[PDB]
Amino acid sequence: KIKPHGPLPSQTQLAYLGDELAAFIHFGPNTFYDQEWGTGQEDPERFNPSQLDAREWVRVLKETGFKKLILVVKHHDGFVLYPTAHTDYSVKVSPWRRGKGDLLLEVSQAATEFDMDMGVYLSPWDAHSPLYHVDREADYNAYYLAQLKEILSNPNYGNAGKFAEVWMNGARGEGAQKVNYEFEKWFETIRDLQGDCLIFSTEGTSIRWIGNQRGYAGDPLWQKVNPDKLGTEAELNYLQHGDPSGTIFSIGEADVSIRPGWFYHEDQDPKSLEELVEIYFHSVGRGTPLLLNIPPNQAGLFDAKDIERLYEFATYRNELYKEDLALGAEVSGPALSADFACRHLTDGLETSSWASDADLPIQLELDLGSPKTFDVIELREDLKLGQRIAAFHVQVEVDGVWQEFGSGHTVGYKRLLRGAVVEAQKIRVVITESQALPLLTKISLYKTP
Ligand SMILES: CC(=O)N[C@@H]1[C@@H](O[C@@H]2O[C@H](CO)[C@H](O)[C@H](O)[C@H]2O)[C@H](O[C@@H]2O[C@@H](C)[C@@H](O)[C@@H](O)[C@@H]2O)[C@@H](CO)O[C@H]1O
Repeated sequence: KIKPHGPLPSQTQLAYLGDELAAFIHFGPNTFYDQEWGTGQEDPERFNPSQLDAREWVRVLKETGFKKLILVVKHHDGFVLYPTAHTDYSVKVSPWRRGKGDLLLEVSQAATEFDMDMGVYLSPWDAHSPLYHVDREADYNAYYLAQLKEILSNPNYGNAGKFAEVWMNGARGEGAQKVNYEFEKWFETIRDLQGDCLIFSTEGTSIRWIGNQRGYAGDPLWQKVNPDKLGTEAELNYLQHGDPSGTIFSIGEADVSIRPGWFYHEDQDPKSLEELVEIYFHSVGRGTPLLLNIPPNQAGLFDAKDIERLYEFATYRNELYKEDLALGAEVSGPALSADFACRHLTDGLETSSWASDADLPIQLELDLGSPKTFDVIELREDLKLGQRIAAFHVQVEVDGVWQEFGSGHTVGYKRLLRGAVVEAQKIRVVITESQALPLLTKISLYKTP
């Protein structure tokens, strides 16, 4: 047995890492007011997306490879997109669905049918509620907690009543009241109602912000942090890289909009395939999930360009992963024992691993049997035993001469490393630094389409 190193991910963390892709949906008054941030004075009368089709949202997201949908149910403007008992500023007083509308219900039913996991975004900062005030702090917290209970206990909400993520945005406007939140109480309610549901927050929860909105994870990306270094004035670069000494497993989630804004604006176009590809490589390709926001329009529908783009993106990835050129390749180098053989790097088994206790740098050489054309290499650690690798690089033998392909810091759950297209039969993976004896479960090679 190899001894585990560092903090270990929960089962729900590993599942998210394996799922790789989650979708964000920002829809609400701001959609009708053509804005990114609302005041709380938006007229509920304007809110009438009669064409809204949540099943269409879910169907397209499922067909284009998303595994989770995080729904904004109350943005900063404080308008609530389900008929909560706790405020009259909700869809209840709007014309939508003749006043009997429930978006969380509509989405959850669709998500249930498609087995799409569900997350929920409830804004801590609330620009509408008169309870959002330093002298009503207990009252706002009780209002917030009340809605968490409404959302998380109702078997009509979620994917068959289950939520996979709760999102607690840290953003707050310059002018706003300095309300402090009852974090522990919220977290306990979430564990009561939803077990080990993942929680994105500014505190030491299971998910953290990566510290930017471009969908850019750092390299290194340590999926762990010291809770002491979090909070609302966590360093952006600390978020972006995590902590090589971190004491809790933490997913640095890469959130980004397919458009310049989080909400839909008519004058904006979605990002190009090329752009989405770059993002993909710097999120999923750095061992962290991509959370792509797709904002429905005034009609309540995904924009046609956006849908098309989502298909192109799916096609791209499908083509990318179609043939693993390293599958079955012969690998030489040191190995701890037969149970940790080199051959476990290309055996197609995520349950088999290579490992070596030899002195660094450790070199694995792959022989593909014949020259192949590729421009991506994939590596994966066994995070059940902890994240370890701190530095590595990759060399390819071209025309009898070893040349640099690429290099990186962390591997993590899964690392993709692009390089210039090469035709090569032999490949070297050189591990230069590791926090403990390195394990790898997989090395793969692909050609981008
Ligand atoms: C430091 C800061 O507040 N920056 C603003 C963004 O807030 C952060 O958002 C991230 C997620 O990207 C995370 O919640 C942090 O805790 C926040 O501090 C802000 O974006 C906010 O989050 C988006 C996903 C979206 O819902 C947006 O409407 C929300 O305000 C953006 C908004 O343009 O401004 C940043 O300056």
